[PDB]
Amino acid sequence: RPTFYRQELNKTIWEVPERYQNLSPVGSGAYGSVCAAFDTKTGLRVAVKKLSRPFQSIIHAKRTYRELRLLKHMKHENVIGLLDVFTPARSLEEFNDVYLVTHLMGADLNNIVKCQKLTDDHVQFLIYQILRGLKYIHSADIIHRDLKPSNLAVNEDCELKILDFGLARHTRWYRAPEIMLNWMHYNQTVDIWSVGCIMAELLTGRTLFPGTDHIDQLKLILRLVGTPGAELLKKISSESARNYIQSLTQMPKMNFANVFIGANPLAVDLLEKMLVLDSDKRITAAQALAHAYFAQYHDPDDEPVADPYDQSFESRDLLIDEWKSLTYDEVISFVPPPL
Ligand SMILES: CCNC(=O)NCc1ccccc1-c1cc(-c2cnc(NC(C)C)s2)nc(NCCN(C)C)n1
Repeated sequence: RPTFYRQELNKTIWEVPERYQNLSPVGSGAYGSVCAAFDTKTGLRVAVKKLSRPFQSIIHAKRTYRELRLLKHMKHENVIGLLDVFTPARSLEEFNDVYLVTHLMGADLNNIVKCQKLTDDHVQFLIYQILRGLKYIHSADIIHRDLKPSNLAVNEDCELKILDFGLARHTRWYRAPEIMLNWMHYNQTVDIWSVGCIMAELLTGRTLFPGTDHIDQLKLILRLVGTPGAELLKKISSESARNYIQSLTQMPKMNFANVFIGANPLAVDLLEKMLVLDSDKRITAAQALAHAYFAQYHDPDDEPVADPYDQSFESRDLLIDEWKSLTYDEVISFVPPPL
């Protein structure tokens, strides 16, 4: 059991083991606040997230469990993974705080694309790594659902990691038309739509579909990709969605070469494959990695899949204390990475 030191950072109290030195606020995280810290044990610069009211309700307790399970499962270079997880609590009875530890990253893609237009080689490498990371996440039957520039973290040497995958349930600019409108069934390719939007923005320096509401968002989308075809209309079970689509002004699919003028034709070809309205026709992460645009990076022997992931808990209806105890077992059973 380590020695814990107490401090206050922006009205919140942090009780962390002594190895975590020079805690400095970095901003808001998914369901809590994040601090940059120096880990004396590894010499790594780390990001520490203290979850906010982790067991206040069934909803909080289940998502705390969900995030910890996800983080403990992910072991890939382009996917955020767990370096450590701790609680100052000595017993389950006392258990009320969860601190999660991962690598501290240099910047987010949101702040990089404002400093400013990336070269085609830089786009190739960053998009490659997103798709490599999504290939792995998707292989464990996990979907991001809210992939966007603010959850893509990158270092000075251009190494990228995906954060906040598997947490979103139920940013609009990067959202697939089907997951926003609940038309079609939807699959893991909802993240590929997001990749397309991010890639377009990295290449042009401009948001591809900067909508104001769900209706304006669809309008902007259909202006590029065209109104749904007869083959796609056949696949819509929602009578509301169908009536609406058929009511809208018919729009043809624009030629992406005439939109993304100046861009590498291989980037334009990939975008055409990622920005397909029909979720069944959209390119997958594994297929996109073999696209000629990634010729200098693609390595089919270094594009791993994940071990299977047990998501059965998602279907369970348990009490706060049950979710809390399950989280406590996951905290105690944690094994840090090897050297
Ligand atoms: C399972 C998915 N969970 C997950 O990825 N958790 C992330 C996570 C897990 C355990 C410990 C820390 C984090 C965690 C780490 C970090 C950062 C690491 N390096 C950063 N550098 C700055 C300069 C860009 S931010 N940011 C966020 N939230 C950044 C803002 N988001 C988009 C709200 N959460």
